[PDB]
Amino acid sequence: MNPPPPETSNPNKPKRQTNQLQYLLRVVLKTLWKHQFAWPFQQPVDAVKLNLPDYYKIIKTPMDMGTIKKRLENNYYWNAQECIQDFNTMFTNCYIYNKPGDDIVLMAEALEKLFLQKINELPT
Repeated sequence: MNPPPPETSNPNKPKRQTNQLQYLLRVVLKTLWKHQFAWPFQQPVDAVKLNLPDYYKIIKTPMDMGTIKKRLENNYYWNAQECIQDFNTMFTNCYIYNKPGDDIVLMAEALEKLFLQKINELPT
């Protein structure tokens, strides 16, 4: 069945709020979240509901935008790079599990293109 979702808080990790982290939530995450293709990426993959018996045999580092959103809201990220890495992991997992030309892969591709355009404008 499904694993616990990724951690979204770490009480032993200090917290800080920077312009880059704020931009990642209010601009990058929010724009992708509202995209027409966002829903499959808004929460952890549910292999039980979707009937994907080998998903968590193939994907050992799951990631999703619901987790990313909560991490940003909880100030889980100290470095902007941590958040960028999570988005990258989310897209890469989709490309690993699925096949070229699948609907979900085309959706990931569109979201990744938009992600790159938005992180291009990340403030200094």
